[PDB]
Amino acid sequence: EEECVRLYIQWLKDGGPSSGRPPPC
Repeated sequence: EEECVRLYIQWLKDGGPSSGRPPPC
């Protein structure tokens, strides 16, 4: 589907910046 964005959005699904996690890309 979405290269890197997939891992990104994987991070977005965790809450994005709200997760506290640092975005994959």
